[PDB]
Amino acid sequence: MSLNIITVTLNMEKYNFLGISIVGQSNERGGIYIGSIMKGGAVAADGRIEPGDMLLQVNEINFENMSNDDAVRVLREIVHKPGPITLTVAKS
Ligand SMILES: Cc1ccc(NS(=O)(=O)c2ccc(CNC(=O)c3n[nH]c4ccccc34)c(Cl)c2)c(C(=O)O)c1
Repeated sequence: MSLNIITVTLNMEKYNFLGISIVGQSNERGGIYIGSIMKGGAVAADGRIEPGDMLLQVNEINFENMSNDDAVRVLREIVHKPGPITLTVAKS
């Protein structure tokens, strides 16, 4: 019984996509998780992140109080723009 928080910086120069899908909503009163990891993606290459892991922060953006649409939109814009990508996730 512990909380494991890992920071993973992805090789975005080699892989042009995260290859992940996010599920859930942190929007409602009272989180956002990795639904699935796609092969050929940066997240699959790193191997540390697994499905059911809670997504806390990407780069300088925090996913708290975010709807699924908004959360997907943040990720689209970050992947679209050139640069490195760093995820903070809480292991299930
Ligand atoms: C959640 C998310 C959002 C954006 C992402 N990057 S991306 O903007 O460059 C992106 C966006 C969209 C796709 C493919 N399109 C869809 O997956 C897609 N397009 N419309 C959809 C509706 C429901 C579920 C999926 C989709 C790809 Cl292959 C890559 C990524 C990613 O790079 O893994 C993940």
